[PDB]
Amino acid sequence: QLFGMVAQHPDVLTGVRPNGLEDTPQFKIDIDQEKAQALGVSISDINTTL
Amino acid sequence: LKVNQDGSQVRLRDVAKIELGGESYDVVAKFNGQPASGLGIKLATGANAL
Repeated sequence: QLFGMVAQHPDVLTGVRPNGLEDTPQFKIDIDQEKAQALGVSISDINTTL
Repeated sequence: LKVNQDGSQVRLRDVAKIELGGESYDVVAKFNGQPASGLGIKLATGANAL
């Protein structure tokens, strides 16, 4: 929203830009606790392996 | 927490009361009899109070 407002008033502000990085797609792993306990596997082992 | 011999699952709700409370209930502050909180600032040695 601020970037839009600064896009208005081009006579005063020029070249405004973020100094960081935009969001990027990420891979999310959802461990099913119920299934994990249904098998003999433990959460600590899963996380350590991963 | 654990799943019994049958399909019943024991969540942390079933064995405790989960609530968002203070780290320590030792200290309680009142201002003119009203509930309050505050910071007690101690000046560093060799520093100007003003």
